[PDB]
Amino acid sequence: KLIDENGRRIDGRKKYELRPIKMEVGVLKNANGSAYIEWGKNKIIAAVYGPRELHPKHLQRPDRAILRVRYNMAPFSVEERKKPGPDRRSIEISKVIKGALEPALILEMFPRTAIDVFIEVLQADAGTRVAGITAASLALADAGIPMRDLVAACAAGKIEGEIVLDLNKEEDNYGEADVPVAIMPLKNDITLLQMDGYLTKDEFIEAVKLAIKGAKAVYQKQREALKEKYLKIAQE
Amino acid sequence: KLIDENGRRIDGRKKYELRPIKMEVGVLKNANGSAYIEWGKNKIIAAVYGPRELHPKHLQRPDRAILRVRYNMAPFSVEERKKPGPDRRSIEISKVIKGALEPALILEMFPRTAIDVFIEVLQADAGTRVAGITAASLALADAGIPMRDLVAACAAGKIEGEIVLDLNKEEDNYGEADVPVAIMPLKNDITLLQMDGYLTKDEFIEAVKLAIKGAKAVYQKQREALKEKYLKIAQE
Amino acid sequence: KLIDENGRRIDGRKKYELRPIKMEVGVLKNANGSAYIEWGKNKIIAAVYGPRELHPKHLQRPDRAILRVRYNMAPFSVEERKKPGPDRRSIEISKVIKGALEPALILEMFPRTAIDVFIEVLQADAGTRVAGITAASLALADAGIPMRDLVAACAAGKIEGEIVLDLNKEEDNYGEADVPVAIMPLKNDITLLQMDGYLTKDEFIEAVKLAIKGAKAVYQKQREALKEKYLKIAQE
Amino acid sequence: AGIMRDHIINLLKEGKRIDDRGFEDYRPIEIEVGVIEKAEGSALVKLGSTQVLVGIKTSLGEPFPDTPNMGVMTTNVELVPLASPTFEPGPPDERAIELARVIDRGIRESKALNLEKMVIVPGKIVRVVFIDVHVLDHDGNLMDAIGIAAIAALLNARVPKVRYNEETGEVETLDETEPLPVEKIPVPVTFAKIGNILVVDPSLDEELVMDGKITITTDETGHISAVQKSEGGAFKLEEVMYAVETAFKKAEEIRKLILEAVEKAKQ
Amino acid sequence: AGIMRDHIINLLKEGKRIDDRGFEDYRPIEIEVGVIEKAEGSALVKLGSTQVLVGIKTSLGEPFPDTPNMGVMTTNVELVPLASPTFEPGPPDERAIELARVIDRGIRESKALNLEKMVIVPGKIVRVVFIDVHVLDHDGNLMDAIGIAAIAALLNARVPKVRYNEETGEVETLDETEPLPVEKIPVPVTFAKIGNILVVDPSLDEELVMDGKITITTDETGHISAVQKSEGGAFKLEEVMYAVETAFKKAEEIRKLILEAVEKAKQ
Amino acid sequence: AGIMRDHIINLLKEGKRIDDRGFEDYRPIEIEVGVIEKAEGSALVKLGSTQVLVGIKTSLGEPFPDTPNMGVMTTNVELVPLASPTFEPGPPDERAIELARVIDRGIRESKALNLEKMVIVPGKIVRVVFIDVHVLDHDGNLMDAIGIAAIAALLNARVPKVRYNEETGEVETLDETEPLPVEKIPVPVTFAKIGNILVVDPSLDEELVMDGKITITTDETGHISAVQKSEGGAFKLEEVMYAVETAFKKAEEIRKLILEAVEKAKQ
Ligand SMILES: Nc1ncnc2c1ncn2[C@@H]1O[C@H](COP(=O)(O)OP(=O)(O)O)[C@@H](O)[C@H]1O
Ligand SMILES: Nc1ncnc2c1ncn2[C@@H]1O[C@H](COP(=O)(O)OP(=O)(O)O)[C@@H](O)[C@H]1O
Ligand SMILES: Nc1ncnc2c1ncn2[C@@H]1O[C@H](COP(=O)(O)OP(=O)(O)O)[C@@H](O)[C@H]1O
Repeated sequence: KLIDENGRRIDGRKKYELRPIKMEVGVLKNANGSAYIEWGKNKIIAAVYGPRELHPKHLQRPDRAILRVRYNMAPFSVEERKKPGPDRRSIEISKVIKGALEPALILEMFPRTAIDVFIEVLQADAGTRVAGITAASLALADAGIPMRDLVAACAAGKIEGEIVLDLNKEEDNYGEADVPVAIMPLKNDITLLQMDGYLTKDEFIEAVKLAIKGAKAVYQKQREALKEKYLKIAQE
Repeated sequence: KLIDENGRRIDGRKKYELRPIKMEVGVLKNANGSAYIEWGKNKIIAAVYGPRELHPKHLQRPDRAILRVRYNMAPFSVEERKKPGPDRRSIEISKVIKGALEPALILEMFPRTAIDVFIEVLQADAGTRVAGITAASLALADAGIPMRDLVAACAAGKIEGEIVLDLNKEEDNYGEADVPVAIMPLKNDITLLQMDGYLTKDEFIEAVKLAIKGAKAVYQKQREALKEKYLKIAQE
Repeated sequence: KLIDENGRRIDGRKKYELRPIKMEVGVLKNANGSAYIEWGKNKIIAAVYGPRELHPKHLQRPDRAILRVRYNMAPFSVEERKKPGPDRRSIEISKVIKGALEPALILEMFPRTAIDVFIEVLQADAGTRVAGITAASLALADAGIPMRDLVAACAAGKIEGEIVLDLNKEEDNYGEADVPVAIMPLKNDITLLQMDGYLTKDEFIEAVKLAIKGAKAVYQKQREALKEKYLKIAQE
Repeated sequence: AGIMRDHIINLLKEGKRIDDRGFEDYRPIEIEVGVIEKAEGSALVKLGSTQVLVGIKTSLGEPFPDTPNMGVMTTNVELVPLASPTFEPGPPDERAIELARVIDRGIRESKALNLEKMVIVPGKIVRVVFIDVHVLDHDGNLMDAIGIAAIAALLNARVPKVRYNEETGEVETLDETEPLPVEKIPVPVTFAKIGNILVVDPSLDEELVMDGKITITTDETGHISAVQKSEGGAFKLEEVMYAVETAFKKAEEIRKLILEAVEKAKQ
Repeated sequence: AGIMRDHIINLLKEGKRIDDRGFEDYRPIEIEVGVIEKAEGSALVKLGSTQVLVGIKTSLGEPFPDTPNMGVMTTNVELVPLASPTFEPGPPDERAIELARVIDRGIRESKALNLEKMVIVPGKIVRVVFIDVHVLDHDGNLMDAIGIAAIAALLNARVPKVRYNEETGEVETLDETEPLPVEKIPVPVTFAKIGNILVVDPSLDEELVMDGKITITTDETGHISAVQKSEGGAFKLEEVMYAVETAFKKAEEIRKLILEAVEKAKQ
Repeated sequence: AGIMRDHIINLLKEGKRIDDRGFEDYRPIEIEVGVIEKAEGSALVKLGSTQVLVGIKTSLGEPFPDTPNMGVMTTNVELVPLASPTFEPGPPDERAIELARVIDRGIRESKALNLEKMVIVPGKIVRVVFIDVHVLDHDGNLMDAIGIAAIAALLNARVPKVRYNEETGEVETLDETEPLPVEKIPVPVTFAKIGNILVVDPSLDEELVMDGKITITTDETGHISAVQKSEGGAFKLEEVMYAVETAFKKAEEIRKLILEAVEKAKQ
């Protein structure tokens, strides 16, 4: 029943420590952009298409591109096999990911078009929606899409009384609150904010603040993964 | 096992008496027309849209509006909760309601368009398809749609040998026949006629006739509900 | 446990004998073409439409007709009632039937159009996909569709060690291999080839060869059924 | 083809139909039962060029909670894309649903299939009857053709004798067959109203111009077990009176053919 | 109607809204509980012209494997085509899903419906609560209207007393009713951010021009049991701080109305 | 891109392919097993830029009525929209179905996964194997890549030891793992026929111009456990003869890589 062993966590982490995070851009031949993220035990691909032809004109918007996001978990990604197909959870995360990425995109630049983002969770462990939003910005940046900023994302929570950074499965399952946040760092604009659980106002707010610090950390890995991309075309 | 207590009914009604009926027009901001009906324990809303843009041209008719009806029961409308979603019953009632309302509408007046009728049963008690058709005409009349007449509807049945007017749940469940009728009163044109059960020819025909009398009664409440509507815009 | 009774089969047939086969063309008023096939206990109708209007332009091909095949089994066609609706099996057979008929069709002749083939299995007994492909060519020929050849089809198998012609239900169920083949006979072009089971190379190849002989036999019945068609309009 | 309403309407005015039938004539009827050997029951029915195949399949199962006293009957209509260009691949549309529901109702409500005589063990093991309608060619009047094929196929049905063993608690399915408890022969008779004339057994061409359609399903005891006005249009009471009367008479002419076809198949 | 962003935006700049509300005012609220007698619980809620009906229906069933200790709660939102031209026939879209999920979560996570006090026999027989949301008219702020109607309808609910008989092993459902174990009253308070101003309870017209929307669900004990930023746009931390604070205050004003409507219905 | 049939066809005529492969060469192969730790088994397979991930997940369940003797094996292919612009959101299309079915069949029909050695209690408790194929990038020859990843992932699988306790009647799931009874390594070898030439392992670009495609799945004992000609086009008997022969030889070269990758992962 023990999540802080005095005052470290089950995996050895401190209250405000991140799980190891590795991200890579341009991992798929076919997508216009891609990123792969390993964030703790999470393994997620993001694919982007295009701006591409939207069908039909009914779905077409006259002055702008529409953003379509589909978040999905492979059946083998979870401890107990998931039948494939969206469920209510996935539908909701898709929506909120959409909402997290939209403000970052200059949609009026590709009118009558769709930009499709696919987030595939190959292994899940908590924080998939934030790891997904983090890799989905790199993938949009990978597809050469103009963006006001990257969208960086990270979750905080409350476990055994304490506000902590970046829950794993166990802490999320058994904790008291999970607060995912997504931001466009440069201007401190929160593009995702959810709270699941039970918090006082001052606990909610410390969590929002804590997750914003971890999102800013994740933001430096996004830039670094993008810097890595232009060190690879600078050959030669 | 007793439906006529000598020779009154379970709820105190006589063989040819109506359950209390209250109808009101223009109850929704968004619909082009609406009506609410409380008919015994039935509580039903009808919404109409528009004549509106039909999508796509494939579905478009060149010389006329199409009528689309969807009858649906809220999960909480029935004694045992109904999973939401059309079922075979609802599909069929939708069709027959469509057929009940179509002859009353001058569709050739709005070509290439759809008129959408939604019948939502919030509480059911028997007679929902007839209470639905009754409120769906008021709602069409509410939306300013030109009509050759209103469509008034009422059911008769046979319980414990006897032809009776306007079954409740119990009499329908346990009776011998349920005969819904819908008519355009002014010219005596039957636009809905179904019989479920087991009747002689002369019992079928008395039932049809009886339901036509109750439909004519309901027709006077429809006119009255419409008269009430123009007493409300005549302010001022 | 006995499928060759020394060395005849359960139904009295020899290793390379066909079940009785009767085929007839032009059995439906509405289809552009039809054929009915009784092949052992199999009873199958094939219907063709048209070349007809493909909807929408999205689905339209610019230089050619598309072929759409739907293979389906009536619920009463199988020993244990089948819920209606495609299943994975039917989806796959549809695809492979499509692939069996496509090479025979001169699609570039009716551009922007669909040719719809419906194969309905009214009684199944093994060999439905081959009996279906056999009747689906007659039906295409019936609809006046230009074709490089008919597509004739037949299955071979291995039961109790032996390569045999045209399995029934029992031999398929309990045999070792089922090898359906479809060909355009005149030029010996294999348009369907599947193997389900476990065979050596030399057993696979004898089966392919054996089924090609039975497909050539079936081809002579197809021509005969077509010859029968023009003896019927030559009145007068 | 709006050219064709005018033609059909004017022909009616002169007392004629397009194929020279009277207003009360059916097109030629072909009933054949026993056609799907693997089914428990079956019937192929042709109303003119309209063709429908019904299969009866039975199994044993649980009754419904509320009726532990009764066997199970379930009716499904497949409007196969092959039958018509108006039929599409996918789940029943409302046409398939309404035909299924009306045909079931005429049977169920007449107790033509006596569900009480289908119990093996009350509350636990009952016979489950699948009436599976396969429409092969739509050329008008599916309602009648369907109801004809279905009752013809129930009467054709031979289901395995089942035994409840008392010492063992188990249910033995014997090789010996028996008929289903079919105690009535309800037959739908359908009219198209085109203008002010009602015409029995409309063809496709008449359905394309009719105002509306009314089906009256009657049995041999002179009762009605389903009425369904369908499509648009309106009827007069007396047109309803007329249709009820005419239906009983057409139903007896049809019932007789149902019966011959049933017997011709036990030879 | 892109004419209307400009109008609404400029009005905001001058401190006004289109219907003359303050930035923190709700439109007139109508709560009425007990309206679907056949339901176990119900509430009709009007936020201005936004109308939503919730029904509570209960039955007894198996708990989930992992929680044999707990009763079952399940929330479904129907965005009926009648409510809006933007609502379509078919399975929940993501709007219906996200509203359902957020309203459930605020209730569940506050334990407003105490699922532990809904067990009949641990691991086997629990009460199953259906919260069935029926949106009748969409004129803005479904999130609040839904959450209001739902908690109002839980508090309205009277479910039959159930008895587990120990001698018989059986579960007796008595005619006597009792309330559900409703121990908190979470209320969603939703803001539209339009430009740089946040406005409570947006109408349809404000939702059509807002950048984004944030919902904070609070209970009477001063805790938050759900936050949901929805749609596009971005918020500043302090706008989040502001919204949390304002939500608690609007939640108490609303909770009070929820309570009156609950009591007015036991008279 | 109809420009590209001509190019590919003319290159073939000169004995060449677009990426300089022989007609019998595979693109570079990358097999890596054990990649989804939470799965019981997994394999990532790259045929050139074609990438597919298979997960093995196992649970215990009921066998099928007819086979109480046998464990359960079930194969699903997800053609994820991310893999290709030709892949769409929704239920398997026929491409996903046919790939799933062919890969299952080669395994099942070779008894590569021995289902008889997966029984815990005959008729009641068997192991249920989910082979879940996730296509990550479609650049040609999904059939082979899928079959490779799937068998590689079965061989990688370690499932928990299960014990049937006889005194207790219960089934204990132990922490100790064991391999699945994988007794063969069937590998699909797929050819594209483009004109009159067959080419192994077609890329996307070759699939866009091929006439037709034939897959031959063989195991290490020199048997064939599935053949599937797919798409359109026609083959000559001798092209079939050729493909069968060449498949066994490519299958052994591939089986060897499957085996190294399997062993490299137990270090
Ligand atoms: N359908 C499922 N089956 C099993 N485990 C799941 C399922 N859905 C989610 N989980 C586990 O719970 C974790 C946390 O869930 P949640 O907060 O809902 O999403 P997120 O991954 O964004 O935190 C997921 O990463 C996953 O490990
Ligand atoms: N799915 C259902 N669950 C519970 N009760 C139902 C259901 N459908 C219908 N009923 C009850 O039976 C009544 C009468 O049914 P019916 O004759 O089929 O329709 P109508 O309401 O037109 O009479 C309905 O009003 C309703 O009270
Ligand atoms: N869903 C099913 N239910 C019962 N029997 C079936 C089913 N599908 C197929 N069968 C039987 O197995 C036979 C052989 O199957 P198969 O080889 O898969 O197709 P084909 O009919 O082409 O040989 C079928 O003709 C049929 O008799």
